[PDB]
Formats: sequence, structure tokens, C-alpha cells
Amino acid sequence: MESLPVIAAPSMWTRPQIKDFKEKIQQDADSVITVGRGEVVTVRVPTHEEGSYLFWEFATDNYDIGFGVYFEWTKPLLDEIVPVYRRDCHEEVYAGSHQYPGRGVYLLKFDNSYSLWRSKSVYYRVYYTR
Amino acid sequence: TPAPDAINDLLRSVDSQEVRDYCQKKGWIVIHPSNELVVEKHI
Repeated sequence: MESLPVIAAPSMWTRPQIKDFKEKIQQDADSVITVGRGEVVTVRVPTHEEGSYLFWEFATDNYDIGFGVYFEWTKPLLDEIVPVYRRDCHEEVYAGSHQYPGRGVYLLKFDNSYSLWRSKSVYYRVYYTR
Repeated sequence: TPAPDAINDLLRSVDSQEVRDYCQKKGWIVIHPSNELVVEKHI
């Protein structure tokens, strides 16, 4: 019978070496995003055919930023995986992971909506397991 | 090749660039090239 996938809780943690993370990430331009004032940026990460999990890392230079994760089922249904909340990722590297509920696309949302006066620089990286 | 949930427990507990690189070498984790990801902007 059809059933609705049970969606695993995501994991979130931090690690201290932010300077080294950004230096590593800086080595590729496409891994550095500018989020203007009042702007929200969405990074789409499709589930890989051979993948079990998505792992993410992110950090910012001088200010906090909103971070949330959503899963888009391939109008289309959208599930809230990590509720959007401001993180101090200028202080530490924020990392997390989530198990694939099925086939689809993750949306990593970097939400600057609340900032009237500040652009943000976002350094990020994503991997998958099998 | 360990289970995905094992990789997860390791990275959650001991995370470092060194541990990441090791996991990457073993092919336990595979990097998504960032140039292949669709990035959207909205106000």
C-alpha cells in the first residue's frame, strides 16, 4: 500500500575552525554567495541516484544569517526539514545532515530578509553519502 | 564501506577538514561540485 515517508530528524552541529573553512572554500568562486539586503538565496541540491544522505556546511564573514532546509518532491510538495532560524555562522562553522526521505531536491535557504543595511557573504559546501 | 548513519555519527562528533578529507578519500562522502548547483535569488 502507499504510505507517507517518515522523515528523519536532521542533525546540526558546529566546529571551531572557521578561518580554515573559508580559506578552503575561497579557492572556488561558485562556493561563495553574496546575499544582498532583504534578500533570500536558495541553493538547490538534488538527491543523487546513489545517495543516502546530504551533508552541508556554511559560514559567513561578519554577521549572522537565517538558515533553513526544505525538501522538494519530484505545485510540488515541500517539507520543512530545518526550520529557518538565524545562526551565528560568522563565529563558527555550521554543519548538519539529513537522510534522504526519497527522490527530490533539497533547498538550502540563506535568509537575509531581516537585514535592512547589510549584505552577507556565504561560504558553503555539500557532500552526499551512499 | 560503513553505513551512512555511521559516517554521520563520526562527522557529528569529531568533525574536521582532516576527517572530511579522509572520508572523501575513502569515497565515504562525495562532494557536490558547487558549479552544478542551481542558485536562486529572491527579495
